[PDB]
Amino acid sequence: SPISPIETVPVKLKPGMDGPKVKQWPLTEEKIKALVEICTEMEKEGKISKIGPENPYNTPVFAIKKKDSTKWRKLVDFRELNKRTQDFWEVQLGIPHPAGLKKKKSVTVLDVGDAYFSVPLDEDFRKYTAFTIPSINNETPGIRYQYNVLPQGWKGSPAIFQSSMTKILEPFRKQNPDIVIYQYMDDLYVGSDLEIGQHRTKIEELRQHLLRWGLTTPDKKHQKEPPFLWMGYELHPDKWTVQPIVLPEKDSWTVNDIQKLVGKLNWASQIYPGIKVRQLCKLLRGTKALTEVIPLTEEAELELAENREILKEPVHGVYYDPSKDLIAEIQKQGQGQWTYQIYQEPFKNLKTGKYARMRGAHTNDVKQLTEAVQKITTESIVIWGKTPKFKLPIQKETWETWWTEYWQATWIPEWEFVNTPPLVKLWYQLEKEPIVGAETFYVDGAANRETKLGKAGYVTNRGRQKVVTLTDTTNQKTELQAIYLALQDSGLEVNIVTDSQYALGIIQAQPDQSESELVNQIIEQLIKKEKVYLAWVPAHKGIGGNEQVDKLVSAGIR
Amino acid sequence: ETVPVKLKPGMDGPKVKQWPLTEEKIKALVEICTEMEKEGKISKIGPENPYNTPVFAIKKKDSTKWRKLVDFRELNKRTQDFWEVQLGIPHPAGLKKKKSVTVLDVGDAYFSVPLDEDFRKYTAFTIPSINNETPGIRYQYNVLPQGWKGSPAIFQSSMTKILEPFRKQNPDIVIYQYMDDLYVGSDLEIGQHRTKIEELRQHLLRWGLTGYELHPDKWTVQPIVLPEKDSWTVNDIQKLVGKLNWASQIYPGIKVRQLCKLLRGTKALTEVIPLTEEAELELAENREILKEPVHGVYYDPSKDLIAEIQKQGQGQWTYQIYQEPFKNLKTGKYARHTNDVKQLTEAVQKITTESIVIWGKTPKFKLPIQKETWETWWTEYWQATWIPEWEFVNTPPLVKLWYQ
Ligand SMILES: N#Cc1cc(Cl)cc(Oc2cc(OCc3n[nH]c4ccccc34)ccc2Cl)c1
Repeated sequence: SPISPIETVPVKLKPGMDGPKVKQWPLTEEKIKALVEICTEMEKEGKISKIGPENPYNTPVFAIKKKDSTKWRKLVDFRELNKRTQDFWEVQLGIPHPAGLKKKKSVTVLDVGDAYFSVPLDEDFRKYTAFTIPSINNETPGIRYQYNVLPQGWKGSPAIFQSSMTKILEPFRKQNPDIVIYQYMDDLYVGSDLEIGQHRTKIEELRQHLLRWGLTTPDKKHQKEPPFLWMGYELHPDKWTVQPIVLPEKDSWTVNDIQKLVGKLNWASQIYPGIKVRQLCKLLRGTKALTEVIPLTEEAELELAENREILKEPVHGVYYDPSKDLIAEIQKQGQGQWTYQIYQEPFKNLKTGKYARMRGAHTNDVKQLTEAVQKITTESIVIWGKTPKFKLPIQKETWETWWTEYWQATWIPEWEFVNTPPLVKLWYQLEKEPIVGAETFYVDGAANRETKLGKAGYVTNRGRQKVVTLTDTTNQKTELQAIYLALQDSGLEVNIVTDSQYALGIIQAQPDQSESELVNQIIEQLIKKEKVYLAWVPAHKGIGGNEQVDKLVSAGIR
Repeated sequence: ETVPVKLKPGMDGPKVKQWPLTEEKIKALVEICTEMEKEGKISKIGPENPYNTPVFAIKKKDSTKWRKLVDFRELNKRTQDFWEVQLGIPHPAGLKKKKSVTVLDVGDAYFSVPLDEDFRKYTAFTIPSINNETPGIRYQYNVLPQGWKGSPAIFQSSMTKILEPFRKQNPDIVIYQYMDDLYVGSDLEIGQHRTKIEELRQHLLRWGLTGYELHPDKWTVQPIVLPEKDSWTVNDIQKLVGKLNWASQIYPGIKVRQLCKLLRGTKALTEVIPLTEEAELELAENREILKEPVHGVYYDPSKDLIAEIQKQGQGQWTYQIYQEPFKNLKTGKYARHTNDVKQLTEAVQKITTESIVIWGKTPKFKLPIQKETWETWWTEYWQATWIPEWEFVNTPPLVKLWYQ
């Protein structure tokens, strides 16, 4: 195979470090033989060169057989050389998403054959790649060799090959602006809008140009045909989709079966709208062993089923027309679960997906909706280089109200409300002013760091008063408990003064769901009310009713 | 003949990730680097260069032309010994006192000066492709890069020469150089000021180099403001003693006892209460107290500056600059087709530029936003040639009001 005439990438070892010098284990006669056969051939083809014992470096060599077959493969353990080799630039920092591919008249995939071996290695670095084929036991000094090409398993090969292929293509890319070439690993994906003629021809001017540079590629008849089964996808000429998803019918599900399941599902989620995975996921929580069978929860039984239906029948995605806009639609599936679809032309999706994440311990749909919009915005820039227009299940009035009053800067790009229940709303609002003729509850809560014992209570201006003991709490827990009491013993309207910025902050944010059951009951109470006012005062400041509940709940506690 | 740059020992080049860019900004950037390459300012690079600094495309202030903005925040940190304790540019306390200060871009002065061959790698950056069609276009500088704090450190000598005549002839004009910009202060009539600036631009013009009016001296207070009123409520007192309480610790000698005893027993919030005059003595002493500086708070050059920003509402934002929590060096308010991000961006730059003028150093921002939101959007409104450091926080429910 040709060995590219191209320039060399100067490679250097890591500062203050020297090349490797690892001792060779002695191998059996059958192995020393194989390596001698393999090595001479490599040397013949210019891939490796024979050297002396003046080269102090060394990597261990090994030879494996053939699972089923009877051929020998030589394995070079470049661990120590890799640990001494300089760091390179990150090859590709992402991979093309089908939905970002533009429709092209004709596309031919071109895999370079023997990629690494078709490209040279910095003359002055070749020395560190020295290895030895041990002699029959101890006698006779080994047969030393070194690389002239990019070795397999070495830190810099993927990086240097890519660079070379980039440099080797630049020329062609100038005299062919209308031609698209996708560089992925050691593949080339070519697409143009010319008729088959100038195409099957241009591809040839390509393969050839590739060859003057030591790079061989498959010729027609050997070139693959659509649908391309690339990276878990199916690349048809007019659509795309994930490769066939097979949901394993089972009797008992082990941790490892659910895990694989969740993954097939998530992958499927890129084009099959409505894929849910929270119930299946909850099982994995704390998980026993890999082989430990887990009984399918009934919600999980119900999720898996809904999923099976979605998967029944095939769904496909379309490609990207750069002239049309991008429309992103979001929907609330429930339990902090969102699902979105991206299309240019109404209902012909380029791609789908889902958002779950619990950002914070207490959140609401408004906060979640805008977190998903941002996650989608980023996604779009990545794939299409531009952000979509949104259609959200949130009333423009709700959005305004919330954004306006929230302490934090929030900003949704261009959007439009779409009536697709469930609709996003706020389950309650805290009054800005104190409710006249409404019982003022002065709440409070304490907890002993030593005994972990707590006390939560309140004193109203209406004469009422209460105190409750808690067994394994914290101040935070007692202070929230205190507000819960006030909300319980108070009726449709109240004013509540606390000295808990913590509780304040939590509630002032209009949370509609929390990891805390307490916070959940409070929410439930806040939604019941007709009007609630909640204020804060400093603690241990002789503030009226305040100093009163303190003594009440401080008794015994502290 | 280049000056040599050495990274701060036991630490190496920046390997910062590159944010996804929009097609529009990517093309704008390709055109730019294509020209820079020609002019020989930058050079394409090989995989054997593991470094990276993010690069963005901005539009500037009222400009139709795209401009390149390299985020050398990391490279800056890793070179702090060079540009700070070795080749530093002294900051003049005179600046903040001038009636008028004008800001000029000077970043073009650097492309005429070459960068130490051995430092070049550290200036690597990438122009990303879309949907990862291809490998990004890797580049590295051959000349002093704009945005890098080592640039004005090096150019210092040449700048000193370029300005000698002008300075000699206007001993009452202060010219400070912070990164890509030139700060020129004077107490002249606006017209004589504007005139000297144009005169200063000409000198600049004879060496290649090719304003925006600030008025520092008119940069005043923003004391914690206590309400004046007729007929008080339990609530208002509560709010008052809470705001006054928090005003303490930072403010020396704030009294609340009087106001407190009026709140005795457990009364309704709506209930109205007559203010005992001594209480007014407190409001008086506090109000008077609040209307002054702090006392005991001084700027320490060896300390980072910090800036907190609070979204108040209706296009208003408050902010404080300090080094030690509650020891405010300065506080103020920025007031606004503007959205939350646009507005917040505008505050960040406003505050920063003042910091550059007052202390000749930028604060580290604590932004009341989502790291993700801010990150995707901030560039649509950035106009500065620099970027301050920033972390994200969740504003404290009270602090926002105590500062309104
Ligand atoms: N393997 C692989 C493989 C993997 C990748 Cl990432 C890309 C690729 O080539 C393309 C696909 C395109 O998108 C869809 C398309 N347009 N025309 C087609 C004809 C047949 C099949 C798909 C298409 C458009 C252009 C090209 Cl360069 C092939």
